[PDB]
Amino acid sequence: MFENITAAPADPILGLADLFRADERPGKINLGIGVYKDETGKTPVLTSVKKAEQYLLENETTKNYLGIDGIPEFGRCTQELLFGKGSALINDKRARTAQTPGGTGALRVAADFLAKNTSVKRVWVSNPSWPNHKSVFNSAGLEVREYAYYDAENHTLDFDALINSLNEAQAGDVVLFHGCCHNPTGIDPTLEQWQTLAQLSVEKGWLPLFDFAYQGFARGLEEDAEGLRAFAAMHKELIVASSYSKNFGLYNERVGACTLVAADSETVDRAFSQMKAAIRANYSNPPAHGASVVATILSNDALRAIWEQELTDMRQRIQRMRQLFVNTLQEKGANRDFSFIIKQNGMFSFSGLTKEQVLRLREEFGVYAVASGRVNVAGMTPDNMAPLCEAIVAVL
Amino acid sequence: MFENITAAPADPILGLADLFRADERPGKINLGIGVYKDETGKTPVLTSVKKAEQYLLENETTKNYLGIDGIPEFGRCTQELLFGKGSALINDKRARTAQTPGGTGALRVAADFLAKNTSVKRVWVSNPSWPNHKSVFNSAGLEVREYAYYDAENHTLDFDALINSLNEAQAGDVVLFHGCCHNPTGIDPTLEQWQTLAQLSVEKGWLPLFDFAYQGFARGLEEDAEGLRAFAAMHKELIVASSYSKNFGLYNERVGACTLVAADSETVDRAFSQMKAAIRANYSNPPAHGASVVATILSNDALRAIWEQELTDMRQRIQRMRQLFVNTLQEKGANRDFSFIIKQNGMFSFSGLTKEQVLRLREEFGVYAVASGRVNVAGMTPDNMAPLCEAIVAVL
Ligand SMILES: Cc1ncc(COP(=O)(O)O)c(CN[C@@](C)(CCC(=O)O)C(=O)O)c1O
Ligand SMILES: Cc1ncc(COP(=O)(O)O)c(CN[C@@](C)(CCC(=O)O)C(=O)O)c1O
Repeated sequence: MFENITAAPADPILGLADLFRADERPGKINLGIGVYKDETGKTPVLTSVKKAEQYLLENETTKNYLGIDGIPEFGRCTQELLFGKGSALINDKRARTAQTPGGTGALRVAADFLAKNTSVKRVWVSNPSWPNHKSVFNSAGLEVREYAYYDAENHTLDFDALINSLNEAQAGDVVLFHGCCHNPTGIDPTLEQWQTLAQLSVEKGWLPLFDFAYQGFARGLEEDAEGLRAFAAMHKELIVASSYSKNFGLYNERVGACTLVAADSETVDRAFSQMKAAIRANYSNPPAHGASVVATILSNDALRAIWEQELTDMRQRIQRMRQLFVNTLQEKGANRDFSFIIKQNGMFSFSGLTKEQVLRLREEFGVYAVASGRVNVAGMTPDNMAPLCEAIVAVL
Repeated sequence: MFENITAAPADPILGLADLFRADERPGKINLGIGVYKDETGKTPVLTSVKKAEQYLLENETTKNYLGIDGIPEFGRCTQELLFGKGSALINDKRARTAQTPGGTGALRVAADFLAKNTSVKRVWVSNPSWPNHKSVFNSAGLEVREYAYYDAENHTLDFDALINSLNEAQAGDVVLFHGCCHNPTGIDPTLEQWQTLAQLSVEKGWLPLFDFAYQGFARGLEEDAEGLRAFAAMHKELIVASSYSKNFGLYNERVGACTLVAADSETVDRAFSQMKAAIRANYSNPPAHGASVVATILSNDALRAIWEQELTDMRQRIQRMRQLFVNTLQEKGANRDFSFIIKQNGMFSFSGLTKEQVLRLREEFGVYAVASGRVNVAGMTPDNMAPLCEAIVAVL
């Protein structure tokens, strides 16, 4: 029976990592997967995380199953981070949160939930977007449509085309938005643009679904949540899939959350019971460790202060590398203007290189980037910057 | 969009956990969820596990993403446990293993893998069986069929009814088998019966799917795999979803595995690529903490020896409670023979109690059991045995 199965292509992102770990030539540079790296080029575990883990090792007395929706405090801390400490959504108990295995897991439970319990048939995603978005929703049998987003000429948000392309999104359709640090463009809407979309969203009857995987990597925790909060004060219902993989450096512990928001407490609890049914038929209940670490840190004022400082340092090192990248490209003789890179948010910048050049950089200079031209700026260091820019210039 | 969602019914297993937690009676007894308890009534963290976690805390340098299929060593160690150190499936490289979030997760990925890449239409499940089996397969869009298994009169396995029931399973159909410690009956096939089923399976043309969540709780590690090893030596293709939740006491860390077996190395790798795709669209990659603990314990002989002794103590304490249970029931006035309980394997015992009785035990005496009459013997201790048996006799 397994003879008739046709092989699957390699993940355009996770695959690259294997092709890199395979390359034998010295000096290789990995600018693929969106994982943070410090000045020495390593992905260390945060100090606040090592501390939390020591606390858990000493105080855990059992590994007994968590409830289907995970750790209670985890859900509470998540909601404050997203909506704000005094939020009315929280005070009116209009939101329920389930701890999930990563942001991906949050996206999948939301998709399964929507497919099995609502009349949702279509999800609208930006073009371009994280490749895995279409796969997650299709996995639940949901049709995925794309809306315009990037002005590749001015390296900015094509707001006019975005509005026009979403004209066909009907009431009941789900529209996916990146909370901040759009992947892979790094271009986010301004608060004014968010407000416009929020209004348009309510009038058209869309079900907003926010993917929040980089909160704190744009400007700050609270600032990066402004777009979501503009919608939240405007809508009756919405879904938010968030991830702690990057802002806590907990990639492999799979820590995320799927937050459901309904018109009132009675409706959300009812709907949430069906979300739990969906989780139960998938992985039963969430992994404890990653989420325990996060709940511990967010709950302890002393630990939280350290974490917030570590997040700030990562954010600043990236912005620092953004400026150094543009300066070195000039220094090394680039005639093309890359100034636009300074205006992008997060780990990824859309370089504007053609799939051809991207392959030439790899098989010829040993530099790895995603075929879309997306480069992980957080992977750049003072030590590989020069060879990197020298490679790019040579392929321009 | 959420106004008309109908509330979902509570899980017949995980639901009780919340009821029990809420009950105010100081003398409540929990015999519901299949979780091990020591003589003190606690669900401790194994010593082998605690030591392994100390190693990790001390030596982990990064939390960087694992890889769709997880830790390689983990995959190698579970195949040896399942097939045997010098198995032909291993040497001939016919097997691929993906690390999954618990056995439940392993079941869902296998289900998704099958529904999206093959012609499989329905899955055959024992009657009775773990309630979640139907939910997991129906969620992936697969039709579920039940085959006879338990003789409620003689409290034994009705091999005649089992074989006659399965004669209706067409080729290409999937048939689910519990590796050992059948849930909820506790009655497993003899090697001879396994021998037959294996032969009948190849001839009938079924795709065997083994659920192995209790290896080591029946007779022993190697011994409990006999049934599986019998099918392995005969079939070209098979799937095994295993769990480390119980034999390692790592319930909430979600540690499981899904092993794919094909005719040759080329076919399995081709098929496994789609399984990785199914995973990527679900939770992307697996949680590292639990799987890491298992890998290091199974890899270190000094640690391994400790773990194996701990598993033996757990298996033996359960056996001692099983005997104590039957003896105490007669002493407290049981007007019936519960000897059949001694013949059951695993953590449970199919008591024979009706739903109305189980219902009465909870509300009238605060003794919690599953509505099917399934009782967790691993939850019985020398201290709660008396009150527990008195309650049962009273509703008899
Ligand atoms: C928009 C976006 N949404 C959801 C996720 C899911 O994150 P999770 O917590 O790992 O499940 C990621 C991770 N993006 C990478 C940084 C990680 C690798 C990947 O593709 O999953 C990236 O390279 O894009 C995203 O960029
Ligand atoms: C046959 C069987 N299969 C799969 C699983 C899944 O295990 P996982 O690794 O936790 O995903 C369980 C756990 N059964 C319980 C011991 C746990 C509660 C539950 O229903 O999941 C039980 O009480 O049956 C099983 O009994």
